[PDB]
Amino acid sequence: QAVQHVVIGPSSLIVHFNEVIGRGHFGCVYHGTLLKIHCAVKSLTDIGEVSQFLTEGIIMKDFSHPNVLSLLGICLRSEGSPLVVLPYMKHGDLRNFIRNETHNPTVKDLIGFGLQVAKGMKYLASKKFVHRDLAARNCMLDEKFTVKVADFGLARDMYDKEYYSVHNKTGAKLPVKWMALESLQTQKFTTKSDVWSFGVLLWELMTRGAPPYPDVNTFDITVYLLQGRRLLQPEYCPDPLYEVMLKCWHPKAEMRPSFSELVSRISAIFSTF
Ligand SMILES: C[C@@H](Oc1c(N)ncc2c(-c3cnn(C4CCNCC4)c3)coc12)c1c(Cl)ccc(F)c1Cl
Repeated sequence: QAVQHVVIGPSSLIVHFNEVIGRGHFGCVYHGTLLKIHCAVKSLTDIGEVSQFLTEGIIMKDFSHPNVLSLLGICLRSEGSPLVVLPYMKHGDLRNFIRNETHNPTVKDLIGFGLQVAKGMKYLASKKFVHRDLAARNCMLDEKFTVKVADFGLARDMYDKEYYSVHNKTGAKLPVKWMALESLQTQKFTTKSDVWSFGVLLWELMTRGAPPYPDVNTFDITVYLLQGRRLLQPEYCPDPLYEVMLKCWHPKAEMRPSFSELVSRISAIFSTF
């Protein structure tokens, strides 16, 4: 009854299953058109699982912000598996874009990307939402180069499966090199642990998509961080911005900035650059 505003109609969605764009563990992503909106469509067994899927769809549908990727709707089909419909992001993920050599953002542009992610995250935080996997690969770019925080809720997956590693006991693939210390220990995530991930994302931006800790093995990162060791300041990263990243990696989660504070500080840095 209350899901009607989330559910997409009978002949209102056209999906192109021949042309694929994404490969998540929980499903593949295709091109689509929604009546005219260009979409990305992810295809995802029983009534209890469907109902859960609907319920969280209603919850996620009311997340609205220019720096957060929106859910356009859902299209459950009696014959097939449910389809999650999202707006098509012309310039793909933020990591591949800043690695794409045919493009050439400035340092200023790269700082403006980080400012936008902080705004998107500032919004998510205010709704008590914890992302759990904030990273350049999960932030998308539209035709205007507006950055949209993404890969949370219904379309939550691991698409680039290279940067996810299994903790043996729990049996869950985690992005350890984007994870706060206390999250590696306790396996528990908070908005303050998103702030950690945001510091890493900034490092990604300033290095133009370089992988974090290439010389530290996935099973050594906890010890590495325990020892006080942190990512180096990138060559073209301004000092005040490195000071910001270091505050994000504070051993105590309590002492890390908020996303509100970060929007304020990066916007100051952006304005003087
Ligand atoms: C679920 C899926 O959503 C997408 C959304 N919402 N928008 C665009 C894409 C593309 C994609 C794949 N290629 N391109 C462009 C990149 C620039 N050259 C033309 C093609 C875009 C792949 O996936 C897209 C996705 C994927 Cl696969 C990975 C990370 C994400 F955050 C999201 Cl949100």
